[PDB]
Amino acid sequence: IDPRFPHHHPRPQSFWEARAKALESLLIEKGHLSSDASERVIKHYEHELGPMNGAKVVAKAWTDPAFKQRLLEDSETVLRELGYYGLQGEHIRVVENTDTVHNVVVCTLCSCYPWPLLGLPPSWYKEPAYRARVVKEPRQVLKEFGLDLPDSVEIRVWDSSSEIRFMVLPQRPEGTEGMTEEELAKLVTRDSMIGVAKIEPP
Amino acid sequence: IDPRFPHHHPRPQSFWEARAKALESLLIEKGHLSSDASERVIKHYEHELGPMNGAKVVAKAWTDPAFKQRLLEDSETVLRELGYYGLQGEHIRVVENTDTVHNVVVCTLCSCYPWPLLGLPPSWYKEPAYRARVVKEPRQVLKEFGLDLPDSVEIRVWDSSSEIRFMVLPQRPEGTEGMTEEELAKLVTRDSMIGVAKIEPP
Amino acid sequence: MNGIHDVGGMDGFGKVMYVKEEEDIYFTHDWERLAFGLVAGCMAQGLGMKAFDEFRIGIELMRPVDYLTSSYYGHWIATVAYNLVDTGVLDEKELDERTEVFLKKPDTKIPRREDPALVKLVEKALYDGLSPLREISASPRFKVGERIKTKNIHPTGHTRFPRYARDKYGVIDEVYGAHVFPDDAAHRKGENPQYLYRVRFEAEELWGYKQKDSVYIDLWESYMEPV
Amino acid sequence: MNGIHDVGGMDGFGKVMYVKEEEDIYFTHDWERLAFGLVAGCMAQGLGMKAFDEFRIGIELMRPVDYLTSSYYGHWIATVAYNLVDTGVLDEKELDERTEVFLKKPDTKIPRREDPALVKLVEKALYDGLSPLREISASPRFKVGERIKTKNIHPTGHTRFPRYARDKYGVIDEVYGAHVFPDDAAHRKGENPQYLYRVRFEAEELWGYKQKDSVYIDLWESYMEPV
Ligand SMILES: [Cl-]
Ligand SMILES: [Cl-]
Ligand SMILES: [Co+2]
Ligand SMILES: [Co+2]
Ligand SMILES: [Mg+2]
Ligand SMILES: [Mg+2]
Repeated sequence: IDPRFPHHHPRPQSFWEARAKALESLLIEKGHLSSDASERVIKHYEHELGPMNGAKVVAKAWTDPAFKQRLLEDSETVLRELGYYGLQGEHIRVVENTDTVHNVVVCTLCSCYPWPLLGLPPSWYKEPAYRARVVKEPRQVLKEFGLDLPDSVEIRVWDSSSEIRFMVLPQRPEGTEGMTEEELAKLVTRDSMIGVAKIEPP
Repeated sequence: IDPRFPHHHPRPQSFWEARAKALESLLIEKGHLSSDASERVIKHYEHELGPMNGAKVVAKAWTDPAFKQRLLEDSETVLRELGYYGLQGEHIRVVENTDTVHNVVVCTLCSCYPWPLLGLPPSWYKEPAYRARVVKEPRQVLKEFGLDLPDSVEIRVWDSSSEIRFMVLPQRPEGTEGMTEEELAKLVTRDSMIGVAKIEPP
Repeated sequence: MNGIHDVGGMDGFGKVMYVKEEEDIYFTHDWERLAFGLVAGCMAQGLGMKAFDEFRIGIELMRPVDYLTSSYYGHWIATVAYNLVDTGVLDEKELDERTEVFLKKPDTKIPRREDPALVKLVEKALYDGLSPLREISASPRFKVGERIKTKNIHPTGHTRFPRYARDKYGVIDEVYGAHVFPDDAAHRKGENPQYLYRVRFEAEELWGYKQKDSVYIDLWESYMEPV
Repeated sequence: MNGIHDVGGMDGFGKVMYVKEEEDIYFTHDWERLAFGLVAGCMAQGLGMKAFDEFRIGIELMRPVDYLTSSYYGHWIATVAYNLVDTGVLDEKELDERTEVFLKKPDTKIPRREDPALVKLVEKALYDGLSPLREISASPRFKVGERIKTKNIHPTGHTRFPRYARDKYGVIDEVYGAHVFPDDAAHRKGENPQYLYRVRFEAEELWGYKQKDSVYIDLWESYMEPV
């Protein structure tokens, strides 16, 4: 390494792995962490939470108009009542897609995403391409995902710059007549609750 | 490489070296370049040009007031007359340091620097730290180089956003009485002609 | 801070690497799982970080070259490290020595320890969360429908005021309440809660692009002025 | 383009690695010397690039992760490659094959060839240069001492309008003349020369920092409006 240019040399991913183990070991040795505390967290975020929670919310809104209206009038109260509340989901707002309004959510500054409702964010949601571009050329970005909106549909991008979090309520597609709530929930994709896709008729 | 994350993996410097040789070989084979053309260029930029040209200009300005006045009134004509002209030095402007005005030059967008007069830019001049910071906190940046200006000295930073180029004329220090022009030129540092240092009394 | 993290409106990052959701796996390496446990585990006990503000600034302080190459949970390891060392929970040399140990012998075993009471404690953060909503005695400066101009400010510390939204006209969409103020809390200076607003900005104003796009951004009161 | 190259006013890049000038060596590897020969050599013959505009955009199009790690003459190799392929001087597969050849056998010898007439040709560029100054029939829109407001525009192609100077009041310092316009020339669309100005901007306006600093920036006419 030429010492004029230390900044051209990134830490290898082996470094971060090593550092992760060192912090885990020191914290356990000093009584600040435990094997089971680490595992409880991992279990919660890799297995317990996920986009099925939001899918259930969406299916309920589609099947129960009084619930949908309550959810849109005061989502934080409603979502808390259902139990979808917790770390990084203390204040969750629901934004409704309509025929002429399409909502797309981003964390330009990092990765902010409502874990208690939707689980962990997509890989791409956290990476610079989506974060940089969606606020400026959302139509181009949406086309990459296969959503090509007409010029007359307004796009609202929601940048998660505070602890307030946003979930998109996508519209129920055609072709779903007489499906049950449970059946409707299985159609709700994670990507639809971010706003990068509409829901396909089944 | 996880294909979700190709952007986390830089080309190794071995790649750029390889690519350099491939371009050189293909261009020579196709009749677009030659061994001696490449060497002529290398000789010009590594050996023929350098900050001694500007040092000579500065020493002349210090020793000849009529020349200094001409240089400041129309530097492009004067510099061309002296022979300091060429690629990336077709339009060179000289900016005078005075007791209450200090000039510092940058290319925020890249590296622009007047090769015919000053030779190749410093390593640091081309790198992001200097480029990012000098336009916003020039006093902090200058302190890193050991120049700590009082609050009442105005700083003018010149961002080389066009093909116009800038050279700083530093003031002659104390302690130089009766030195010759040639002796004065040896005191002129490259860094003084960028504006990151004043000239020390000898 | 006007750092590499603040990417909104930048060009050159390329196409979005779409993956179907069922193929978009969460973790590929165990150290990534460890990172999650480390952040939640420390934050649940107020160690190095009482909430997310301190967590975020440690990421924003990364070398830009590291921020772009570490991978996502690399950022989490970077901030855990940063904040534990900064608060004196961990000694920097002790942590560097131990990193080197695991670097050279990546099969070194991590000590085991069972602490159910700590598990309970961590469960509390998971389910109770860390709401930044506070009450303050002052009244909001701004009201819904008001047209404001965001400030041209350049905090060198943490801020949630993205550069693309600076010195822009917008329209107050909602007055949330007063929330812990990140620019202070990130640097351990007090919750100092300030009114938080949702603000709508038109494409034409942000980018000069006349078209049917808008961005809604949550901004603290001090990021803005009345017109 | 609002890319990684446009760093003015960014935070987080760290300290300036000062080196005494006599210790600040120009080249540490022969491929860096080759890069210099490649850029001057091609440009002298109008190959891939007629001047610096095309050269600069090829650098700005680099992957941000490459821009920050390649080292300086890495950028020059990137732009040479880019522009030769884009203009059809070099085939992309042919160039990738040959790169791979030299990657696997870095002792492969480069073919030699002597062409004194090409040396002459290259000497001409070195000494005659590539002045972008042109004459146009229009008159300047702006005059020395005039207060202007720079535009809020976001070209996705090459521009010389740095982001930190956008939507800012400044004062015309000098009317240079009309210069080849980079935003067009970089993309091979014609010299289309436009009046070029030097413009002074106050720290208070750029940064909100009340202090005795200013920045002088050369801006083409189309980057600005009258007040
Ligand atoms: Cl929808
Ligand atoms: Cl001086
Ligand atoms: Co985030
Ligand atoms: Co430059
Ligand atoms: Mg928010
Ligand atoms: Mg210039």
